[PDB]
Amino acid sequence: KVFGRCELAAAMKRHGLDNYRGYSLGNWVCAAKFESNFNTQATNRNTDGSTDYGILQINSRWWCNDGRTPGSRNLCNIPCSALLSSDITASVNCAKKIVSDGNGMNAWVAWRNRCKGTDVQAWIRGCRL
Ligand SMILES: OC[C@H]1O[C@@](CO)(O[C@H]2O[C@H](CO)[C@@H](O)[C@H](O)[C@H]2O)[C@@H](O)[C@@H]1O
Ligand SMILES: [Cl-]
Ligand SMILES: [Cl-]
Ligand SMILES: [Cl-]
Repeated sequence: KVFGRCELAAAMKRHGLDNYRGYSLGNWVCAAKFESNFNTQATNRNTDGSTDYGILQINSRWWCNDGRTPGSRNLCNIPCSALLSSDITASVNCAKKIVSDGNGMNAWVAWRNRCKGTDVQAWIRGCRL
């Protein structure tokens, strides 16, 4: 599915992402916008043979297992196919591990380049929450 901006903000808040490990809700909504354009089925292949899956473009070399990526670590212990669900539970649970294991939200290239440093509060402005 394709989430609306405030629709995804509400769902991400219900799943505990607001201020998680120091990142306000707008960071996560902005991340999803530029990672997947709010599409839960987005997938993209990378130069290292890995693939990014889903609303938060979770990677098959480190985080989820897609059975075709050498050196797979599967640190989220989840098949990548589960991350293409319209329900964001598995993606959020894995994202909490990613942002806890390394350098914050910098793992997400699109967030790093196109969200970090801007006023991310604008991404939840006007939403019901
Ligand atoms: O995720 C660990 C590590 O991998 C890098 C390498 O570019 O990012 C990959 O994983 C991200 C999270 O799933 C993806 O969003 C990204 O597209 C993918 O390249 C590093 O940024 C990150 O620290
Ligand atoms: Cl915010
Ligand atoms: Cl854009
Ligand atoms: Cl603005």
